[PDB]
Amino acid sequence: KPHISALNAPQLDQRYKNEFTIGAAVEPYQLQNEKDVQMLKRHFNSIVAENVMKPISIQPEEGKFNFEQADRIVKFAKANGMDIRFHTLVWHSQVPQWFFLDKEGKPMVNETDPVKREQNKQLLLKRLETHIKTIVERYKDDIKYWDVVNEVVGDDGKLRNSPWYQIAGIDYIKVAFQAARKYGGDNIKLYMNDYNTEVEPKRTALYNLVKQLKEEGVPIDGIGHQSHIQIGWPSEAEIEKTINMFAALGLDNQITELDVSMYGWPPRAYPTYDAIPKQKFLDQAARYDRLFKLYEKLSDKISNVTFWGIADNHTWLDSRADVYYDANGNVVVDPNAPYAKVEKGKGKDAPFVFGPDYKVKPAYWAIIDHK
Ligand SMILES: O[C@@H]1[C@@H](O)[C@H](O[C@@H]2CO[C@@H](O[C@@H]3CO[C@@H](O)[C@H](O)[C@H]3O)[C@H](O)[C@H]2O)OC[C@H]1O
Ligand SMILES: O[C@@H]1[C@@H](O)[C@H](O[C@@H]2CO[C@@H](O)[C@H](O)[C@H]2O)OC[C@H]1O
Ligand SMILES: [Cl-]
Ligand SMILES: [Cl-]
Ligand SMILES: [Zn+2]
Ligand SMILES: [Zn+2]
Ligand SMILES: [Zn+2]
Ligand SMILES: [Zn+2]
Ligand SMILES: [Zn+2]
Ligand SMILES: [Zn+2]
Repeated sequence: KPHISALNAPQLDQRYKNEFTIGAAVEPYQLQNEKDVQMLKRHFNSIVAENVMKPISIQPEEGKFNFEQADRIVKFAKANGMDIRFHTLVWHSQVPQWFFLDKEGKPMVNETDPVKREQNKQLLLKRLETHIKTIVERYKDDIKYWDVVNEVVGDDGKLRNSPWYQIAGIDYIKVAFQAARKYGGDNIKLYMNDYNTEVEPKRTALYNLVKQLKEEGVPIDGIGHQSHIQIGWPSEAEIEKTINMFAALGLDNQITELDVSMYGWPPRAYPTYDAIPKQKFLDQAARYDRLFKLYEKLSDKISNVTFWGIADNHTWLDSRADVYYDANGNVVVDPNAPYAKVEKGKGKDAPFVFGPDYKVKPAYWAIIDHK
């Protein structure tokens, strides 16, 4: 199948229009690039902000709200008939430090006095409610899907002990969903988003957390599976079990940040796109073929599949693409091979079905067909 321009190619969202929406994460400057705009209009019917809707982007200082960048994404979505996902109301990264400072300016996590810790908990929860209220009151009529909390379960199977949890305990999760439903109403859909949702003990810990929260009447509508995955892991059988188990609790499932890395973990990356062997793209295409056949099998349980980017010229995985060099200066991509030094974050990954020149890859043909 030819490496044709993705602007002359069959629309990816139309191939999946009865199964689930097809989305992309974007930055506002991509809306000023003719190729990226052309790609969003041609192939996607859902959009999400890669970064400008995170807590530190929206309220960098208490009371100073920047909706300008977020507004540009929302206006583009509306003009183009796209669904919008909000990422994300609560997270322990890209979150402003002012949330966690007491009235005298000291970090609340340092407080030992029980009465003062309880006062700090209430102050943090009030600030959390106001952040959520201001955002949902502005976008409740435009944005259907919301990542209310992101990454609240740890990889060890315990709740993540971030400042949110250290200061307020489980109530910050409850307050966040409660607040989004209160100001957004019943028509917005609320999600708990996380990575490695297919991996134990995290998977069981998330399951138990959401089961309990719903038993308590906390309003959660679905689970976002970030799906930052590799060519061989996690297995499709494990992805299927995961999606099925959350659907059995009555939860919608969205694949929210899909990218299929060319590497393992920790990744040993090629230094440029040019150096990635052709065989890697065929291995990736076979993975995409099996993944999307599985998503179609489970389409009644998945409302959206969103890629964490548009095309291979821009992906956050490049920040993880470390390049290892041997004593002679040769690149090393075998995890067990000798190496002398590493250049962190300087290599290139190639995770999508669209190449860096906006031409389709073998993975695109693998998912646009009906085999
Ligand atoms: O310097 C800052 C950068 O580090 C920052 O990079 C962004 C980090 O978040 C990325 O998105 C996350 C990927 O991991 C998932 O688990 C999360 O849910 C996603 O939000 C994003 O792709 C990177 O651009 O960018 C902002 C700089 O200030
Ligand atoms: O900050 C988070 C990263 O730590 C996370 O990376 C994962 C770490 O565990 C590995 O098994 C996974 O391969 C890798 O993706 O990604 C999400 C990000 O928010
Ligand atoms: Cl990025
Ligand atoms: Cl190419
Ligand atoms: Zn379309
Ligand atoms: Zn090139
Ligand atoms: Zn569906
Ligand atoms: Zn980016
Ligand atoms: Zn090319
Ligand atoms: Zn196929």
